[PDB]
Amino acid sequence: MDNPNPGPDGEGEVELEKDSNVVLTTQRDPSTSIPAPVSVKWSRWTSNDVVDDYATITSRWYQIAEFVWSKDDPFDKELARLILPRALLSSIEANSDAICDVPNTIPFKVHAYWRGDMEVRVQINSNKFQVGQLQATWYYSDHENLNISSKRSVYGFSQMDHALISASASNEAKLVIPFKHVYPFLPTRIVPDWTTGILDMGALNIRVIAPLRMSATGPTTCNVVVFIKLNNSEFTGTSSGKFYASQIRA
Amino acid sequence: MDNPNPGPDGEGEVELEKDSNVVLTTQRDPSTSIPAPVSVKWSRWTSNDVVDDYATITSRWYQIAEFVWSKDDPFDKELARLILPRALLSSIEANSDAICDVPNTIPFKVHAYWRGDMEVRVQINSNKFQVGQLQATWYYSDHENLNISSKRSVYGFSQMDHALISASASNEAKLVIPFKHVYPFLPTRIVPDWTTGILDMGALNIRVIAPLRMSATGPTTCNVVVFIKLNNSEFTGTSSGKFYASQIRA
Amino acid sequence: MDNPNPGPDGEGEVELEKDSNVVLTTQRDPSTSIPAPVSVKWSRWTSNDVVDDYATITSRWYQIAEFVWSKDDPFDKELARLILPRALLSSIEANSDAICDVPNTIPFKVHAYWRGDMEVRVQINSNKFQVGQLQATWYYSDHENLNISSKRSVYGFSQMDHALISASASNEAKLVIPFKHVYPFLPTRIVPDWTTGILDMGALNIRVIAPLRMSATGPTTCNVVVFIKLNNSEFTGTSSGKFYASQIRA
Amino acid sequence: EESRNTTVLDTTTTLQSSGFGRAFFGEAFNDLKTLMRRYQLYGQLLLSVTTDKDIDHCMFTFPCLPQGLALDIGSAGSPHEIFNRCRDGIIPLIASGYRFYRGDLRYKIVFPSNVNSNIWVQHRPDRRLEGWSAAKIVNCDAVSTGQGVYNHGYASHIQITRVNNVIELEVPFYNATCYNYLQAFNASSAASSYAVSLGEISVGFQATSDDIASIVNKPVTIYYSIGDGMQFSQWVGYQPMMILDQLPAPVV
Amino acid sequence: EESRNTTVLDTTTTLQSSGFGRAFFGEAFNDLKTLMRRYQLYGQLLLSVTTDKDIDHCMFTFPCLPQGLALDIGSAGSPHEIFNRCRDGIIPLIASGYRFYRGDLRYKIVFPSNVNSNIWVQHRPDRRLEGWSAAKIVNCDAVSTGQGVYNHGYASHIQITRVNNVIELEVPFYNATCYNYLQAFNASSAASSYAVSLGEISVGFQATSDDIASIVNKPVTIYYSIGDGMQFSQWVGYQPMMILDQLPAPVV
Amino acid sequence: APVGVVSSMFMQWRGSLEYRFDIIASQFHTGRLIVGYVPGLTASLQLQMDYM
Repeated sequence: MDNPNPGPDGEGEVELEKDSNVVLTTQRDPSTSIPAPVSVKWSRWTSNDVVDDYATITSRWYQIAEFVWSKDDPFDKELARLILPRALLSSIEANSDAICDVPNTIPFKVHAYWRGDMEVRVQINSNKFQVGQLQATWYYSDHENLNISSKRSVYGFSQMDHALISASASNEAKLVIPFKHVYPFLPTRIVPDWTTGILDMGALNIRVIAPLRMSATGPTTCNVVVFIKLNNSEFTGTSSGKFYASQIRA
Repeated sequence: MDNPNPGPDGEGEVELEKDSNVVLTTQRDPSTSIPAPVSVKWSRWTSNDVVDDYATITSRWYQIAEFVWSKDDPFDKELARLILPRALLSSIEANSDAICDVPNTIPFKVHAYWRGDMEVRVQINSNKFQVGQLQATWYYSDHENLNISSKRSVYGFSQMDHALISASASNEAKLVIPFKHVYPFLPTRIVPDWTTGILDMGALNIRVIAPLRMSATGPTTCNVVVFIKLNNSEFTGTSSGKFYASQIRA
Repeated sequence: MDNPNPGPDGEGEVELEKDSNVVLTTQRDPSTSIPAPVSVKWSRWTSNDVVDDYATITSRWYQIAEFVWSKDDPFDKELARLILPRALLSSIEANSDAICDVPNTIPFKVHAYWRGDMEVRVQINSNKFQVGQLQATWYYSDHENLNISSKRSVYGFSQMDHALISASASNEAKLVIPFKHVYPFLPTRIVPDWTTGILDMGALNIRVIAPLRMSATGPTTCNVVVFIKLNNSEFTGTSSGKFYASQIRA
Repeated sequence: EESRNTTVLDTTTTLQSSGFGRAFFGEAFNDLKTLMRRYQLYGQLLLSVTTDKDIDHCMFTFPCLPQGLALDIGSAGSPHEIFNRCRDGIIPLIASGYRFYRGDLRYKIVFPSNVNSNIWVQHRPDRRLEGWSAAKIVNCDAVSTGQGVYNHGYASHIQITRVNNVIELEVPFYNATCYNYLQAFNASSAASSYAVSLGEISVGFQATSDDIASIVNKPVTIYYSIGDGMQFSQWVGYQPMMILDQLPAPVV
Repeated sequence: EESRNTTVLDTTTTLQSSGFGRAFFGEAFNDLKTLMRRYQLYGQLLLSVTTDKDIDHCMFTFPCLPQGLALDIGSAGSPHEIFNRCRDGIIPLIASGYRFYRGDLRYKIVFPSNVNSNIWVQHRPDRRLEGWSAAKIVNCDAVSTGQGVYNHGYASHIQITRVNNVIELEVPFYNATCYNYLQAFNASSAASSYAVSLGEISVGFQATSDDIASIVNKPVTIYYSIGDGMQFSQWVGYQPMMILDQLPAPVV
Repeated sequence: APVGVVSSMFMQWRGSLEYRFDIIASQFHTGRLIVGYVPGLTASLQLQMDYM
């Protein structure tokens, strides 16, 4: 303890998190926050048709959002209300290319129905001299709740369990997000009983709890990037990809 | 070792020091300095009348002095020659209210005689980039020694054991001060054989060993605060509080 | 771990390296690099005459070069192609006094032949906010190899084992240099079969891999100093010192 | 994280546990579920005949959900003073705190005393709630669909007002869902609409129109409680409250 | 440090080891020493009689070292196309990678076919290489020292060209040194000059001048390989390479 | 690289390479970078690349 000896290597240890063929690193301990106990598989109750998780490609980390967080942002200021199963697709399509192009998301192009736990890391690179604090909060099926527009504020997400991202520590926020929804499976396209609100489990949202503060000549911006593993998933109901429609623009 | 991982929590451990109903914290290890071995109780030899330490209120931490320490202060420059049993009372009265008001010091309002070990912490909050160094030195019955005016300098207190308060580390200086005086008990008011020099064990004094040094545009001031526990005490000789006189102004 | 508590003492541990009567300290872990396995003694094969290592004076640390390393120095820029057995003598003589004056080097004034392992530390004091990186590379009998002028570049010394001196960490570079040369012993003066290239095992050289980089108002210079132990040595062939000639000026 | 506690600065000496009033009043209030089962006012109405109703026509129909009906202060001229004043209640206030539920409800409708007529009560699991609007008691008009009439298959019960005028119920959980939505509901998915109400209860008198005149503008208060089997799921923080003692005075 | 590896970011699932072609081609290429022993072109020449040579005169003399002779493209008019084009080789390319060596060499000189005459080959351990210049095959002229003639003590061998025109050799390690220099050599110490070449081989025909005319401008290629006992020592990084496919075309 | 010279002598190679990256910075620098690997890129596809 208390015996620094930086070398060419630098000082601290670097913890990893390999999945399929994607390794990614964080110098800091993740501030994990797990809204629910891990989901039961549930293919048993609602699918004769062939079911298969694609662990070797669906479980890879893949970016879904990135954003500057300048000092100009006022105390309570959303940076990103990401939907999650959708943003994984909506961001790709927003980046002007089809879902089929990206290995993580090809099974969505085909299978009619999805289920499964998600993982979301909200990595940041604030400088050590900056002062601020994001919160990252997952809120299940937000869109279904019409009064959410009033709840959607840092006072209101701090009550449910939520990750904290201090800009001083440049802390990285892990966020396990086990499946919970009124219906056991989320459709990946228009489906006979619903159309609107497709593949929408709920929403990650990253409200600011403390705006960046810095010396007048200090570093203004603080970029953030959000990877999303899609691990214990399972897909069911094989179907042609021509039925698939591009995700709502958001 | 050598593996920092700051979070929202910050990095290091926070050691405590609860007493009665006052807890206070220091991030850093105290630089303890103990002038004498712990005192024997000595109520046996000089008090038939009822004796009682008030552990539940006398032992509480309570502030007695606080002072700015700007870079303007020259090398050898006293910041505070606190007397100790007196400053605990003299500061309260200096703050324009009677001794009776403050829970630590009510037994002094009544009991004619006091004895007992003291504790003194000289907490500081210098910024990590500042460079400087206080010394805190306890000197028994200083006032009795007339040549002290020549001794009272950093060269002269560094020879007796003394706490060091680096401003770089913002170190906190613990200072146990067991009772030693020519007479086993200190009176809290005018008493038949002496009047002047009331309740004056000696003096803490905080000479500077190295003036703050900083970049021209850096933080000039460095505040300091000094708490004082009054632990293994004992009071004797119950007496009316109307006899009590306000402590000499100092 | 992760629990800083700086005091007057400062924070970290200070590792030492005593030899004869010279102790020297480095706060940081040395980046050791050892070009060859430790040498066999070899006095057996080429010396009837009395042989004796002078462990009590030859093995002392003694400075041989020191140099400023300003930000002005371009990427690939030699700071010092020290020869080693020679620089230990050449620097002394360059400092305008005879070899006899310095305790480390008196046996060279007498004995005709030298052998033995060397140690070289390349200590630095870059500030923690500076960014840069020296490499220190030992290259055996460099002068014999005429094409070296092309090899002598950071791309070319990084392939052989070499110390790295990050200016961020202010890392200190240890460098064991066991004897290897075509001839088992190095002469310390003109000798019947060779004259030129006297006492020249090879050359330490400290090319820059990354120039210092800093804020425009930051600390420009970064001084470096290079001590050299001469440990498992042995001298042979006693001879008068009047034969000795001052080392080539370099 | 939310519930993390980095460095407690304890000052307290340990306080005696009371067991939530168990040590005083003789009853624990620890489990909030057992308080959820105290009955609450659910809706309220003045019966309003419009069309000349037959024996079969339902007098009124309301969706039956734990969330509580959308609050009905009433018209500015004729407020329902309790919801106007005693805003919402307990069970909806705790339903505010969770995001899913899966369980029964109980009702105990209290019919007007002066009327003698028999009263039937359908439960209709089929019906989808259609947005938070029209999540309220509805006075059905002329028959046009099957919504307005007694139906054969649907589970039902028929109180005899003459014997005891408060039918008590047990609306069960019939949905093809893991568990239903519990906050306010705006209906995103078309199939999300089956994911809220337990059903859609319908109360209806068997009076002929000649006798139905006695029934007009007679109060029919309704109660509900979560029925033991209820189990709210995901925690979700409270939306902003509005303090009640701070509500405006009538002003003389 | 050089070989340190701070924090591996493995992505690879483990790949099957092939044992360096052992699992395919049936032969390991792991040890680079065993490749070093495949023979390489070492030098090349067209014999050029100048002085009226006697039976004893050496026809040409070359230093014998692993480093390879200083590369001889030849004159601009008459390039030796292989060194001009196929620059250096393998053994010198690996000799580039180390700083000391201590071992044997083998040669297998291939004399011209048309000549019948006997051929002697001296080895001369005595000779110092004198700088990297004149580290090349030398066509000796008129006798003036003992350099130009057969010598008694020096180890030698005499191929009969008529029986088989390729004498094979084993130049041994005779030096009073730990181990010799291996990069290019500029001679610093005067006694450093004994620290490079294994010796200084000299080939010479026994033809009288009347028969020596057949021999003129007949090729004599030479080969070498490191001879099993060779052991390069200190590692030293490669000096800059020059890619060969990028060399200029002849241009029509 | 030494691997780049020792492997020029041989017609064929296989197996993993290792690129160490020394990102030379004071600890007060902070940033993040992808170090990807795309199998099967012909030189015409060498362009059109971006981190995504």
